[PDB]
Amino acid sequence: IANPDVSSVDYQLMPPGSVIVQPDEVSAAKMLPVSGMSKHIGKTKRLVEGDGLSDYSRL
Amino acid sequence: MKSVITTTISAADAAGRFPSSSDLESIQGNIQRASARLEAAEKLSGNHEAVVKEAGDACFAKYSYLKNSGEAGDSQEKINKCYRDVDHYMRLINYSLVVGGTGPLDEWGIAGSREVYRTLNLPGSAYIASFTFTRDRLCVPRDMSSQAGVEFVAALDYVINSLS
Amino acid sequence: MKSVITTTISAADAAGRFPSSSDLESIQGNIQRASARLEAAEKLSGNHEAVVKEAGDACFAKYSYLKNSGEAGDSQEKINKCYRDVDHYMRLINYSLVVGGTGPLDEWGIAGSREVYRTLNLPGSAYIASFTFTRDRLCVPRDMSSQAGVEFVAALDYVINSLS
Amino acid sequence: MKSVITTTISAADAAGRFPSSSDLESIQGNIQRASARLEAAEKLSGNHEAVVKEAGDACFAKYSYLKNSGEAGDSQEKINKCYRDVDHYMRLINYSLVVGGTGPLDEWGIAGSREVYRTLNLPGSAYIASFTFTRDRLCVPRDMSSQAGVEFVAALDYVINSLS
Amino acid sequence: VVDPFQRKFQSIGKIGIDYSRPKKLATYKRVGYSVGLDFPNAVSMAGHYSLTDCTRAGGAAKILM
Amino acid sequence: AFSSIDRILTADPVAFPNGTESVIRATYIQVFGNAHVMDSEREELATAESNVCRTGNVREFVRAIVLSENYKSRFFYSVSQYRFIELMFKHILGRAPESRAEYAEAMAVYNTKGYEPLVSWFVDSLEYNENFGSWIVPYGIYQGCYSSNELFNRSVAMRLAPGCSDKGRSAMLQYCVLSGDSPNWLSISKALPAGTEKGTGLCIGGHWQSSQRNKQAPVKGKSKIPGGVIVTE
Amino acid sequence: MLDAFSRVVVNSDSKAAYVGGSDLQSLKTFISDGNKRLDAVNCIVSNASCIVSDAISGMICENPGLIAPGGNCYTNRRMAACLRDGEIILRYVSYALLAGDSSVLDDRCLNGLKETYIALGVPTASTSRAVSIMKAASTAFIMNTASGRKIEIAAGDCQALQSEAAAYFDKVGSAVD
Amino acid sequence: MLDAFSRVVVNSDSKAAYVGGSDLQSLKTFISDGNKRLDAVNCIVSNASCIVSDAISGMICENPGLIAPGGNCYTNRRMAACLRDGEIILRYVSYALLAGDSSVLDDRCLNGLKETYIALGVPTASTSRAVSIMKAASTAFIMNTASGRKIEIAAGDCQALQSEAAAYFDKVGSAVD
Amino acid sequence: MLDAFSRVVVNSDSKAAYVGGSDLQSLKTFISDGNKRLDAVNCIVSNASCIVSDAISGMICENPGLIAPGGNCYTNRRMAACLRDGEIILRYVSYALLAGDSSVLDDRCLNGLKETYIALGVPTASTSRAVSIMKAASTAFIMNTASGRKIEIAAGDCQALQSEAAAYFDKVGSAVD
Ligand SMILES: C=CC1=C(C)[C@@H](Cc2[nH]c(/C=C3N=C(/C=C4\NC(=O)[C@H](C)[C@H]4CC)C(C)=C\3CCC(=O)O)c(CCC(=O)O)c2C)NC1=O
Ligand SMILES: C=CC1=C(C)[C@@H](Cc2[nH]c(/C=C3N=C(/C=C4\NC(=O)[C@H](C)[C@H]4CC)C(C)=C\3CCC(=O)O)c(CCC(=O)O)c2C)NC1=O
Ligand SMILES: C=CC1=C(C)[C@@H](Cc2[nH]c(/C=C3N=C(/C=C4\NC(=O)[C@H](C)[C@H]4CC)C(C)=C\3CCC(=O)O)c(CCC(=O)O)c2C)NC1=O
Ligand SMILES: C=CC1=C(C)[C@@H](Cc2[nH]c(/C=C3N=C(/C=C4\NC(=O)[C@H](C)[C@H]4CC)C(C)=C\3CCC(=O)O)c(CCC(=O)O)c2C)NC1=O
Ligand SMILES: C=CC1=C(C)[C@@H](Cc2[nH]c(/C=C3N=C(/C=C4\NC(=O)[C@H](C)[C@H]4CC)C(C)=C\3CCC(=O)O)c(CCC(=O)O)c2C)NC1=O
Ligand SMILES: C=CC1=C(C)[C@@H](Cc2[nH]c(/C=C3N=C(/C=C4\NC(=O)[C@H](C)[C@H]4CC)C(C)=C\3CCC(=O)O)c(CCC(=O)O)c2C)NC1=O
Ligand SMILES: C=CC1=C(C)[C@@H](Cc2[nH]c(/C=C3N=C(/C=C4\NC(=O)[C@H](C)[C@H]4CC)C(C)=C\3CCC(=O)O)c(CCC(=O)O)c2C)NC1=O
Ligand SMILES: C=CC1=C(C)[C@@H](Cc2[nH]c(/C=C3N=C(/C=C4\NC(=O)[C@H](C)[C@H]4CC)C(C)=C\3CCC(=O)O)c(CCC(=O)O)c2C)NC1=O
Ligand SMILES: C=CC1=C(C)[C@@H](Cc2[nH]c(/C=C3N=C(/C=C4\NC(=O)[C@H](C)[C@H]4CC)C(C)=C\3CCC(=O)O)c(CCC(=O)O)c2C)NC1=O
Ligand SMILES: C=CC1=C(C)[C@@H](Cc2[nH]c(/C=C3N=C(/C=C4\NC(=O)[C@H](C)[C@H]4CC)C(C)=C\3CCC(=O)O)c(CCC(=O)O)c2C)NC1=O
Ligand SMILES: C=CC1=C(C)[C@@H](Cc2[nH]c(/C=C3N=C(/C=C4\NC(=O)[C@H](C)[C@H]4CC)C(C)=C\3CCC(=O)O)c(CCC(=O)O)c2C)NC1=O
Ligand SMILES: CCC1=C(C)[C@@H](CC2=N/C(=C\c3[nH]c(C[C@@H]4NC(=O)C(C)=C4CC)c(C)c3CCC(=O)O)C(CCC(=O)O)=C2C)NC1=O
Ligand SMILES: CCC1=C(C)[C@@H](CC2=N/C(=C\c3[nH]c(C[C@@H]4NC(=O)C(C)=C4CC)c(C)c3CCC(=O)O)C(CCC(=O)O)=C2C)NC1=O
Ligand SMILES: CCC1=C(C)[C@@H](CC2=N/C(=C\c3[nH]c(C[C@@H]4NC(=O)C(C)=C4CC)c(C)c3CCC(=O)O)C(CCC(=O)O)=C2C)NC1=O
Repeated sequence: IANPDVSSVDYQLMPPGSVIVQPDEVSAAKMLPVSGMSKHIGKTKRLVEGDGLSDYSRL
Repeated sequence: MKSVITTTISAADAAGRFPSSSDLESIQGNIQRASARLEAAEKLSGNHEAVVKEAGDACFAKYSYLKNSGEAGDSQEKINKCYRDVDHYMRLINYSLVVGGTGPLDEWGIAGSREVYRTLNLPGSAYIASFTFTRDRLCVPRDMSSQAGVEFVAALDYVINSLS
Repeated sequence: MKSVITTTISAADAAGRFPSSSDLESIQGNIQRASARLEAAEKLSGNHEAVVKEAGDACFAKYSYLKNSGEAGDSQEKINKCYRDVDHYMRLINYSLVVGGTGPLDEWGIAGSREVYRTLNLPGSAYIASFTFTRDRLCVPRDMSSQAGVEFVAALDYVINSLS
Repeated sequence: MKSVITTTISAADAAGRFPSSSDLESIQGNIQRASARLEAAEKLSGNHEAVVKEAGDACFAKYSYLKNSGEAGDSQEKINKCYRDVDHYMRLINYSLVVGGTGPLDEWGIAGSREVYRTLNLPGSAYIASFTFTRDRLCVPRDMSSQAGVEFVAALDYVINSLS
Repeated sequence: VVDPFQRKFQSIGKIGIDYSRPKKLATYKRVGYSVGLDFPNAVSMAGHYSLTDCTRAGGAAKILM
Repeated sequence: AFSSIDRILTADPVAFPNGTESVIRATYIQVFGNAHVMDSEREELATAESNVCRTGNVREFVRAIVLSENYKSRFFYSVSQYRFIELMFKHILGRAPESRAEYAEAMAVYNTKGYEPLVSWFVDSLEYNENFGSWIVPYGIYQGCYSSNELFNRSVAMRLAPGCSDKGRSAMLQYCVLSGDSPNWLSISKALPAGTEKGTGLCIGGHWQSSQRNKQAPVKGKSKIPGGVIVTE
Repeated sequence: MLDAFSRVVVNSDSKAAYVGGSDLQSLKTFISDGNKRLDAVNCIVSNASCIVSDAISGMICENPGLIAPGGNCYTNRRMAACLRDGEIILRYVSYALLAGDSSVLDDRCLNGLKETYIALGVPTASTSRAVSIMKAASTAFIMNTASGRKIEIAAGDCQALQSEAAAYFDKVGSAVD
Repeated sequence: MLDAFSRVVVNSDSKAAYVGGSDLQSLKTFISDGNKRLDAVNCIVSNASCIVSDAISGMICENPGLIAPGGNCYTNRRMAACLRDGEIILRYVSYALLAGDSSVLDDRCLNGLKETYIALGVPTASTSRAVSIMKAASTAFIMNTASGRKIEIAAGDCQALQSEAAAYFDKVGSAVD
Repeated sequence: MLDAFSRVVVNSDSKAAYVGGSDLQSLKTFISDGNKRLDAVNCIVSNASCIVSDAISGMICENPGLIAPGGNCYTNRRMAACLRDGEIILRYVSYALLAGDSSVLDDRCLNGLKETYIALGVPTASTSRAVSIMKAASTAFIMNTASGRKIEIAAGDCQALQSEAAAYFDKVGSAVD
């Protein structure tokens, strides 16, 4: 669920270097195949193989 | 999809006339400048991934506020849509370099982009920051060639002048 | 007056768009084929008198009936109108070679010629006889050059196909 | 070949009796609905060419991927086989329309079709696109008698429900 | 609505309000603003300009006149 | 109004200020359909050609053509009034009637007065002035966000596919105007420009046929609340 | 309206990728072929009226029922529309030779032609015969093997290009049938 | 619409003679200059929106009565039409640089502009000021001496061509006044 | 639009021959029929609005469901369009009496009328009733046997022409049904 309600991280107050942005795949063709299933875009990312289990039960 | 061929065919067709020597001189010029355009298209198809990566990285390097509150790229997903969009723009620059007119770039990329961009709150200045970064990352003798490099600059400048 | 320049400027103007790279490639081809066209125009301006004289001489050499009864050139005056008309057509071939489209030849010579010719009982086949005589009297390396010679043939062929 | 009279003759024959008054009432209904069937047959034999032309044109209007590459209809010959097949189909609708049962349409067109369209990589959905175009586009009051239009639509629906 | 004559005589309005599609200069030079004159009282002012014209509406020259 | 196909696919408007011969020819093809005029008819229209070589009132050109016997002969003498009114819409405006009321308006302006008042009624429409004015040749317009959807369907269906020539064909919009049913999807589909993916709707198949929209069919609608579904009828 | 270039680009757009090496190699052969194409279009253009004249006159003389009273060439106006249509067909074939792709010929003229000649009552077989005569005449001019005109060009093989032009005429003649 | 070529031809038509030697010699210098004109038009086109922005913004900042209430720049729609007109002026100047003759600029845009801006109440001196700013900015791009962009070209003298472009802008600014 | 003359000419054109004797003989009977046709058209024209009034009023009074609420004569605008249509029908029948051939009536009005009245929901039987009343009224005026008007003409037999006008009205009434 993890949702903060009253919450804003400014990301303009940070020092000029320390805003880093990373894209999993830097391509057009591989972010979306012709068919619907996707591992990045849409709700289709929900249906990747793996990640079905959970490791937070250690608490 | 506008090119030399479609311009002179479209014009001589609009007159209802057989294609005279003028049209033949036009396509003569197309096959003169062709080798430069195809050279820059080959090299763009060579290293497009580093081009898009450096382009988007400088795009968030300038405007950091996008990944802050954001009414912008505010997830890894939207940054993936960012680098997808830069992939599309570079792919259309490749297409316009192969056709040799601004045809596919205008009819696929530029036409009606402004309603999408003002509707989905997407700022144009970020794209302009990306393209000006790539245009400053050009080389005179090093990466492409002098003359074809100029062709590439022209195409990218068209994008900027269509967006601002 | 149609040429490469007027076609692409007229087209870019019709779109309301700045002249892109495509127009620049078209005019690039115009300045490629330019030297050939101007060579043929210089040589035509050289010996046009002999060209027109041999042309009209072969024109009456084919159709003798014009100078017989005639409902045609039936005086020395009308034969002077004959050699005047061939002077005009060679001068418009010169102009179309300099412009490098069929512009001034079409708008000055071809446009509305058919009403004049069917009104004033002038057969077109006699003109066609004259121009086919000149086109058969061409030379491959001798008088002009190979490539420019081809240019000249094209212009004159246009006249014939506009008249038949 | 199934019709009213072949069903009742074959049924009484399987019984082992003379045809009683029930078979006579059946063939009485055959000669009641006869006039509407033959009217529909007359108009179908009237304009079969335009019907098949609209059928194939809408069939490739709906589907375009048939034209490209490996898929059928790519070359002119295969598309000629396409309009020939729809010619066969409307000719079988005319035949079953004259007979008044689905007999000749079943034994000549439907029986064993599935192995053939399955084996020869022929999609049936395109055929259904053709027939549903010829089914949707007709007016009973305008081009046919009220009963005839019903008969035609019925036969064509049989084709569709037998196809896929 | 407005009579076909009357529309020719009247005026051309501003763009963003009166007409969506922008207009060629030709139509500002030719139709535009169309005022005829009173009779001229003096020897000096008579033969220079025409008087009120009928079934014709000039534009942008009548401003200067 | 985005106007998706206005400049991207459809050729540009033939404005006046270029060469006159191209304006004259393009107006022949638009005003006429692909009429394919011959020597006699062009000689017969010479005075309008003169009036338009002189001043570029292409509005007055179209008026002068539609008043002439070459246009009157074909369309007003070989062709029946239903098709006459409809073609008149197509030749002059580029577009079809959007409703039965407007078709009744044009028919009424005919029957009260005559032919010339009708022609001046098309040429003097405010809609015609905003689309074309005095200086632009008629053409088919892709506005987007039209007043009626039926305006788009009938307009495209009556703007035929390249190489039109209404001299063979018969009137497709009379039952369509009076009934309010839009034309067949195939004719609409045939007339669209290239790259519009002509008629890749028409979901047909074992499942999801839904080939003809049916007016009388009852309306159903389901929404999902955390409890379950509300169906509103 | 799509040339060679636009065909490569649109196919690479459906494939969603950049244009690539092999497609650019075939397009280098296009540019490489070059001037052969230019001079070919010059040959088909600079004889075109005469091609239309010879072809339609041959069409009538092979099938004399067209000029028979009741045929579709029986009027002066029908004959003028006939010559006009043959001129237009040769015009769009010349456009398809400049472009290198038959998208212009498919979008302009070919789409809705059989329904037009069906609507007018024009016989389709006679049109395909006239198209075939323009095909043979046109390839005979394109190889410079005309029996009345032999113009000077530098020598060079052009089988490929002649097969291309014959492909366009066979597209038209197959399209009207 | 007349280029350099059509100017030579029309002048030789009024003279009623053939083309000759000296006129073709000057036209060889036109062709001889060649690309410099090409690359010049490329420089003015590939900066053009930015030229229009800077020039009109400079026009307002020099004369703040335009943006004052009651001025002709005071509204969004007036400002939009303002930017649109500056874009058109630079467009026709670029056409006049490709053609080499100002017949296109005289026939398209310059004909009937003074009476239009008189009819609308547009101040003419402010338009001539904006044209002058486009002139200085455009020649600064054409000599590659912009303070914000210095793109790579091979070296060569281009004074003549810059004087030509300055002649077209002085034609426009003299035309509105 | 074809008169009797154009029917003879078009039939002789399909026959591909000259005009001849017998067809011109029947056309001589047409021209001698002449002033009877002229005065007949004068009789049908100079009573025409009153014919339409009486015929449509008779149509309503024979079948009072038309004026019933929900019927197709129930409104003022429906009634006006009704009278307008009856006036047009009598107009084209008068044209068919001047021409002598029903090609004008077939090409103008009759072509596409059944599908129009089907598209509007107009009952066809009531229209055929109104056409029949215009037929009987019109022939009663054409024999000068009206019970309210007896105008002066020289006497003579006109059965043929009355049968012709009845053939046109039966063409219309058979056409709507
Ligand atoms: C054929 C060419 C072609 C393009 C060029 C793109 C252009 C484009 N981008 C978006 C859409 C988008 N584009 C971006 C990209 C951005 N994220 C940012 O932080 C930057 C400002 C910017 C990258 C530089 C984002 C974030 C969205 C989604 C916007 C949103 O939903 O809020 C959309 C709407 C549809 C969608 O959501 O995908 C379109 C049409 N699409 C195309 O079809
Ligand atoms: C700008 C281009 C241009 C042309 C090409 C000519 C074409 C031309 N020729 C004539 C007119 C004429 N041209 C000829 C020529 C002919 N005599 C014959 O025996 C031959 C068939 C033929 C020469 C081959 C004659 C004889 C006349 C006069 C005809 C007459 O008055 O009967 C006229 C009418 C005006 C006149 O009388 O001069 C024109 C427009 N004029 C132009 O302005
Ligand atoms: C008596 C009824 C009767 C029929 C209904 C047909 C049905 C039929 N079609 C084909 C054969 C064929 N049918 C088609 C038709 C198609 N092309 C396409 O693009 C579309 C999917 C489809 C038209 C809508 C084609 C292309 C072939 C040849 C297939 C091939 O050889 O690859 C064959 C195999 C024999 C042959 O090659 O002709 C048969 C039996 N034949 C009959 O005797
Ligand atoms: C043997 C059986 C047989 C049929 C069932 C018809 C079916 C049919 N109808 C049309 C053609 C047509 N059919 C209609 C009919 C319609 N008008 C509308 O308002 C309604 C939607 C619909 C009546 C209910 C129209 C209007 C056309 C002409 C369409 C056009 O040209 O736009 C055509 C094309 C040829 C033509 O133009 O006539 C064909 C094959 N023809 C046949 O040979
Ligand atoms: C929107 C506003 C608006 C107006 C104010 C009118 C103004 C106007 N009136 C007429 C036209 C006319 N106006 C009148 C009126 C007159 N008869 C006389 O005896 C008097 C002097 C005067 C009434 C006081 C007449 C008679 C005509 C016709 C003139 C003619 O044809 O001779 C016309 C020309 C078109 C036409 O014939 O109708 C116009 C534009 N029209 C408009 O659209
Ligand atoms: C002191 C007295 C005095 C007059 C009486 C006028 C008379 C007059 N009218 C015109 C000029 C003109 N006058 C008219 C008028 C006409 N338009 C037509 O359709 C009708 C025939 C007619 C109105 C009844 C027109 C149209 C012009 C311009 C003519 C042209 O330029 O073609 C001119 C030339 C100068 C100009 O263009 O204005 C003069 C002197 N001027 C004067 O100073
Ligand atoms: C008066 C009412 C009225 C409407 C309701 C619309 C309906 C409409 N939409 C389009 C046209 C269009 N409509 C859409 C919309 C779609 N994009 C998708 O991804 C979805 C399936 C869908 C939104 C839910 C698109 C994409 C086009 C352009 C289609 C194309 O050119 O390929 C057109 C053709 C003209 C044009 O290109 O604009 C029309 C008439 N127009 C009107 O005048
Ligand atoms: C853009 C492409 C394009 C075409 C390809 C043509 C096609 C075409 N041809 C005609 C029309 C015609 N086409 C012909 C031609 C023929 N005469 C014959 O003897 C032969 C069978 C055939 C030549 C081979 C004739 C005779 C007509 C007139 C038919 C008639 O009116 O009876 C028409 C109807 C309009 C008209 O009458 O001109 C059209 C659209 N038009 C176009 O716009
Ligand atoms: C602007 C218009 C324009 C043209 C029309 C062409 C015309 C043209 N063709 C060639 C040159 C050539 N053209 C051909 C073509 C031919 N091969 C044959 O078998 C046939 C006879 C013929 C095609 C029908 C060949 C083979 C050459 C090379 C000749 C050689 O080097 O031997 C050349 C010399 C330069 C070169 O080698 O490319 C030129 C100017 N070029 C232009 O700029
Ligand atoms: C199709 C597009 C197209 C272009 C955009 C031009 C680009 C172009 N410019 C030059 C070449 C040149 N370009 C310039 C231009 C100038 N140098 C200056 O210092 C000034 C800043 C600027 C004024 C305009 C000069 C001076 C040369 C070299 C001299 C010359 O070749 O005339 C060349 C010669 C080849 C080379 O240098 O490698 C080419 C192809 N030509 C084209 O075909
Ligand atoms: C220019 C206008 C014009 C007309 C209107 C007619 C009028 C007219 N009708 C007749 C002559 C005639 N008109 C009729 C017509 C009639 N038959 C009857 O049964 C009805 C009463 C009536 C039709 C409604 C007949 C029958 C004759 C011949 C009378 C006779 O010879 O007895 C004559 C004498 C010359 C002739 O015999 O044709 C004239 C002048 N002629 C004209 O030139
Ligand atoms: C009596 C009614 C009649 C005609 C009209 C002709 C028409 C005609 N020309 C042909 C074919 C044809 N036509 C030409 C063109 C033509 N030839 C030239 O050399 C020049 C300069 C030409 C235009 C002026 C060529 C070049 C050919 C190819 C044959 C050849 O080598 O000459 C063919 C052969 C068709 C085929 O091969 O299938 C025919 C039928 N024939 C007739 O029976
Ligand atoms: C405070 C309100 C204000 C402005 C807004 C500017 C506007 C302005 N720019 C000028 C002129 C001008 N402007 C530019 C374009 C500009 N410079 C570049 O290097 C790049 C990349 C540009 C676009 C981003 C150039 C290239 C010049 C020519 C001068 C130069 O060499 O920089 C001039 C001089 C005009 C003249 O010479 O007559 C003015 C007034 N001035 C003002 O007072
Ligand atoms: C109460 C609802 C009602 C009506 C309304 C009338 C309408 C009517 N008029 C008729 C027929 C009819 N109507 C006229 C025209 C008419 N007569 C004239 O003399 C003049 C000047 C006329 C126009 C003013 C004529 C000339 C006839 C032919 C009969 C006759 O000789 O009068 C007929 C006979 C139709 C037939 O023969 O089949 C009818 C039904 N009848 C009704 O019941």
